[PDB]
Amino acid sequence: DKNGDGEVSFEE
Repeated sequence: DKNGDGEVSFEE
């Protein structure tokens, strides 16, 4: 998904 930190950060 996209979050910013959750998913290996970096707005993944």
